[PDB]
Amino acid sequence: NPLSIGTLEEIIDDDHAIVTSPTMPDYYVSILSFVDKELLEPGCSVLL
Amino acid sequence: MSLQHEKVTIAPLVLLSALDHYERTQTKENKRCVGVILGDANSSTIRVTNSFALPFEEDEKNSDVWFLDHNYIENMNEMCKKINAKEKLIGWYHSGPKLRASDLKINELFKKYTQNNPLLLIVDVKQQGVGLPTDAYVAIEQVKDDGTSTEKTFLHLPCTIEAEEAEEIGVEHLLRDVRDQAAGGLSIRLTNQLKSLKGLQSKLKDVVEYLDKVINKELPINHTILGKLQDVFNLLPNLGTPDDDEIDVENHDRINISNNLQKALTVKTNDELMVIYISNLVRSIIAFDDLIENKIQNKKIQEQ
Amino acid sequence: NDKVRFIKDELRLLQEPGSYVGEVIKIVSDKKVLVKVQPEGKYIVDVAKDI
Amino acid sequence: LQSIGQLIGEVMKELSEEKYIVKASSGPRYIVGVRNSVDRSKLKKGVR
Amino acid sequence: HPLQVARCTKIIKGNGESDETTTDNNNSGNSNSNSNQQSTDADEDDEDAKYVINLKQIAKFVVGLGERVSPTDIEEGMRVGVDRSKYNIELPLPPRIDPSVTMM
Amino acid sequence: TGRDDTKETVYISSIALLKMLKHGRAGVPMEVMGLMLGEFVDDYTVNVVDVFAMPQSGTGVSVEAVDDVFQAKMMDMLKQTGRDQMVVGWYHSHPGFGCWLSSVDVNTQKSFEQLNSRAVAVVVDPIQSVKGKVVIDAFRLIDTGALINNLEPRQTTSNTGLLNKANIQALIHGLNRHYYSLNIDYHKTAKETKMLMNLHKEQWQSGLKMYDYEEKEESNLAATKSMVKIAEQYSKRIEEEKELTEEELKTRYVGRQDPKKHLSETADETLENNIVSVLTAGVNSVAIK
Amino acid sequence: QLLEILVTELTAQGYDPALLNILSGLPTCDYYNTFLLNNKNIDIGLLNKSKSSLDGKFSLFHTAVSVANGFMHAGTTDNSFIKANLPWLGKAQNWAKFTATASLGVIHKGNLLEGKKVMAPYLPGSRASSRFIKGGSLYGLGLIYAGFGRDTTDYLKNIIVENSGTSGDEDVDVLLHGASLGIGLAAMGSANIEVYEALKEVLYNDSATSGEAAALGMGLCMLGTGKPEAIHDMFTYSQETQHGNITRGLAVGLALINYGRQELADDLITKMLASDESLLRYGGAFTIALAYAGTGNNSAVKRLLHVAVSDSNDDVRRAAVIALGFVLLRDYTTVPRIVQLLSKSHNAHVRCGTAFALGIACAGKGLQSAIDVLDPLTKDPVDFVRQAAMIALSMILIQQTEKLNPQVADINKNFLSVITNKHQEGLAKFGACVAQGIMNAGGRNVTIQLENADTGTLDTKSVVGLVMFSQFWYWFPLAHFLSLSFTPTTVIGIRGSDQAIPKFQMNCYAKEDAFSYPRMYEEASGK
Amino acid sequence: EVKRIQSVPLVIGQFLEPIDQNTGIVSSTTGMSYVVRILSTLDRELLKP
Repeated sequence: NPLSIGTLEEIIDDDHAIVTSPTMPDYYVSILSFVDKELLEPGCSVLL
Repeated sequence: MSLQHEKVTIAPLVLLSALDHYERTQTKENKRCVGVILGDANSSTIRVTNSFALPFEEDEKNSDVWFLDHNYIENMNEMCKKINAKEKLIGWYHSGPKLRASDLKINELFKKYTQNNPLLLIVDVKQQGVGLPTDAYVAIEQVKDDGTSTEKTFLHLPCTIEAEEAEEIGVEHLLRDVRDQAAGGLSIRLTNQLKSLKGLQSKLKDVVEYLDKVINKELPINHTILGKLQDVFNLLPNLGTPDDDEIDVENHDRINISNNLQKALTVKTNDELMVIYISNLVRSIIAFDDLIENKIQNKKIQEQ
Repeated sequence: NDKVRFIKDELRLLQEPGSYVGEVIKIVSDKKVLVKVQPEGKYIVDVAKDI
Repeated sequence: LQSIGQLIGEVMKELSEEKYIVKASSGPRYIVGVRNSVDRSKLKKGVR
Repeated sequence: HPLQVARCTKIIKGNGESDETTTDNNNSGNSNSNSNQQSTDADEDDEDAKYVINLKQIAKFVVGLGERVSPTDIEEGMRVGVDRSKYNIELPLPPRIDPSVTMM
Repeated sequence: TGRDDTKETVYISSIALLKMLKHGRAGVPMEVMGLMLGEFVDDYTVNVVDVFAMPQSGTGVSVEAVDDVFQAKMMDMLKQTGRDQMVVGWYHSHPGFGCWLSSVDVNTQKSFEQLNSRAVAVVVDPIQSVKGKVVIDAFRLIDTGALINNLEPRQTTSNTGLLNKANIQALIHGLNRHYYSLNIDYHKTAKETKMLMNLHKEQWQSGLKMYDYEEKEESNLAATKSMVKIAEQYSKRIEEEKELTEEELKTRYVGRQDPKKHLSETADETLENNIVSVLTAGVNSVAIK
Repeated sequence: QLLEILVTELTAQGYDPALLNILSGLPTCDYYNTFLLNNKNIDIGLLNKSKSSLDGKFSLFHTAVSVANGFMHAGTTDNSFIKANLPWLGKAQNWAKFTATASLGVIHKGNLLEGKKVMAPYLPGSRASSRFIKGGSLYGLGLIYAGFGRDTTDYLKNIIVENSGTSGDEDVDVLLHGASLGIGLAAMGSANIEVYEALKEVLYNDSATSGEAAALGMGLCMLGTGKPEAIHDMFTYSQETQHGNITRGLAVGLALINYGRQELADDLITKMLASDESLLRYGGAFTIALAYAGTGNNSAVKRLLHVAVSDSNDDVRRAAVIALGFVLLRDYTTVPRIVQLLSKSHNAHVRCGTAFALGIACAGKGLQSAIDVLDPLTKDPVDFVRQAAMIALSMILIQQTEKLNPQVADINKNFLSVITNKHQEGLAKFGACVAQGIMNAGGRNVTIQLENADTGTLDTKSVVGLVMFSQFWYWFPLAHFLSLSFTPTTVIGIRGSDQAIPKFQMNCYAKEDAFSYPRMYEEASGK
Repeated sequence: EVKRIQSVPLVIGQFLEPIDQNTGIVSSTTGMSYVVRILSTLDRELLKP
């Protein structure tokens, strides 16, 4: 708590992803939880 | 070289540090805690910013024997420039309260780490004085008058506690006492005014005693004291001049303004009285109503 | 007693930290709501004990 | 390293002898104090 | 994670940048040395190709060489991951989103 | 079992409080490092007697931010003056952030735990402190084994159990997975207090000291006019003021920011001031001559 | 004291062994045990809900529930606590475990024959795991045999000289904290000088927890002596020793010694409030309390009132208020007038001590006026104000039916409500649980009697109960001393010819159901 | 105590509107729109605009 809105720009094939936040920075993040990269697709809004 | 030490501001860090340091060596019974003081020097205002102990011994059999470790002073310098380069050796604290002549010779030593004359900061740790928890003196070398030689001597130069801003925050935190002298309300300053008269009076009593011992017990005439006393007699208020008379007129001018203010409050205080009696007036009626209203309540239970 | 107590209670509110201000865009299914915090970005955040 | 940098603004408006509206370069407008060291004869509006 | 993402905007060589400036002149120090000709006061600094990155809040920093890759792999116009606050390349990122786009 | 694992009452002396504030405020906007020297007694009492500041580090606070040359030398100097104590903890600042340990600071606590397992980590903000009670909190690690198997709480027994806490943020996350916070207890004697109260002999000399009388007349002048102008403001208050509900009158006739209260304060400051001025003058007359 | 010297004189005159046995105290214990044994009302449903809310995974929660239920089942040996709370007792750790072993010493109180036997498998030399269990049994023994057994004292004295040659080990310190409290109780009012010397060694180690325990244990024994050797030793040793847990205990310990000394303690009191240690001014407040207790003195009321307001420490304020109701014990109806100002206060600690003060003062019998005062304090948003008010309420209105006085009805539901909710704070939760334990103690047939009304004279034991009870913030298990202040209230017919209890019936002009037991606190299967 | 917070250093903001007498809504010059508590015995007879 709290959870920041994100956006999924792309998936990197090693269980990672490139995401772009509503804050000016962008970030290299890990894919975690019950939501996988198979269950995600690029351009979808995601909880970080 | 400079003879500039006219004002000595003390951070409260220095007085509590000297209190600790005496007790971390455990000196007693006219053994002393001699350590360094750091700050800024070569300047009209000295700010005494910091204090540290040094290795030091004090012999009671001869006062010209003490120990001091020189290598300690050189090693402490290296370290303190890294923390803060605005800190440098400016002289030495001495536990006191008794100033001695052998202390002039310790003084010479400290004149080899600082360009200015070293400041010897007497900090009483025994807390015998109710005022002066700092007295400051600086060794200067001068031809003394009255056929007297060149003497090396410790002259008093003004000091006051003023605190740094960064220090302040903690001073506020640790003072949680009501403060008998703080300069507060009417009350606080009537306590002060009395305290102030007994302060001065005792200070005046030392002057009397001193003077007697010069011609009784043949103390050395120190003509500096005596010069100051000529001006004491020369700044005496003299009555019957138009100045004193204007001052008595001014006491009425001031009491005049006090009188108008006192009336103005008498109206506020009476305003408060009026306003309560209105409330009580209403309340008489509200309490009366309860008695009627019961009947109305009782009747319902019976019906329903 | 009333007066001294109040002057201290308002000081206590200052010392404890700021607040912000959002508007609820939608309700989400963990008992949190999607807020758009008006001067910054969105934050998904838990209900109160009164709300 | 022990002297440390300082911040620039400009006196945006005089509030008091001992209070000034400055506009910081970093960002926010501030009310600041006047040091013993800086004299108020030097201070005025629009000076750096 | 998080490595804040930056990108190389300049290859400034580490022996051409003049990190030392006591005996070294700004134009270059030796081009393959910076303070290996100084061992009279013991200070060590060489490195090869330190890069200037540009953060996405638009702040520029001289950052480390790769600490989990060789610097050969890091190039001009290549995105990179740098620490939260310690700003030093750990992992490179591909040079943009260019693959697949071009190939269509 | 094993360790008691109840969080210490940290007793910071007056010297150690002021010293920390001194090194922190000079150093802003930067972090500061330092080691805390004291004595540990009982099973939950640490007395932090003194501190020393570790020079400013070029990488900031980290696990390399103690150089062993300074450290060894510094403690060696305390040993030559008998001021020696044992490292019982460490202090560090965040200059712009309230009290908590970042990832690096917790990892530093893991190192200090090795040396003494009751160690404290104290976080001092130098500028956010205006009281000087505030933004100083101490932390001490609770065992790792304790965390896993849910035997983590055991800090609420053997203390007062009065706790003082705020913030979720980093602070709270730090707490759950690692450390436990407890307030800073201040120890002093009446010799340190006594030194503070005095501020020379010019404290009391000033009570006799009388200002320019040019100033007194000016202050009294301003105040006279002020009371007329606020009496008129008060006249508006009693213009009628008999309509219903007290709250609607307060807003309407400006009973909020009351003119009656304002008159009262103005009068009293002036009345009492002139009381002291007449008294000190009269004191002066009789005393000198 | 008065009993002991009278037994010796009558055996030496020559007297019948019935009267002699009576004074020794064996029959009185036995009659009141039988009363508990016969009329007790267990509520299992309180235990299981109490348990559930206030899990034993949390150390502060473990403490509240343990104390509550110890009072709940008090005075008779019982299996209700042990069986119900069997996985929950195993859930303890650290000093919550110590509390839990000593919770059995409340439960098992009296039953004199069975007394050694019941604590036996938990003793040293029968226990070999948990130092907390080894320490809390000796304190549990001490409570059972409090003010009774002169046999018991010797066992504990053997342990004490065993364990005060060792201080270097943590085990030895926890173990000797429970011996040292136990012996004080067991020899309470004995004024025996041998007990003093044994525990002076315990004080002298500079142990964290056995030093506080020893300070309290020595004053219980030298209760009301005003011996000047004791008066010198403990005061001096507080300057010397700068461990704050020991210093606190010596101060309360001195308050104990100088009970009923009046203005011959006026000299000791001066020095305690003139101290610069916050510990000594706190214990100065109970020095006035106990010296002038139940007795009108001008010095006493005026000085506490001054101390409460003026001081620049917050603990010392809190304490002086609790002290005020001890001075104004007999005049228990005048306490709400004075402390209205202190309820209204801006100071949290002032307010905390106000609730405790009514608590104690009006403890002895119902006083509605007090309740009217404490109703705002219940709902106060300071947490420890809540904790203090929740507790106090139940002591004033002790073991009266929810029907007899409606105010009891509200007060019970308010303690329950707090326990159901989990958004409530830990301090609030402590007080609620504990207070419910104070309501429902002893099978519901026990009251707190501040004085015995056949003579109208103060009971020595009870006064000393409440001082330790009140102090629990700084050392959680001292709640247990409340045992001494509860007394079963009952008429017991006795044969003057066989010394056995007859059954027969009496006329009592009464209502039919007003003075019956309260109803139950269980319902969760209705869902 | 309050007098110190009252005094410098300060950051300027801009009063918007009240939302309650003792909590108002402002926007700071740092760029952050904050709900903020209002200290009492401030002129609330000019604060409202």
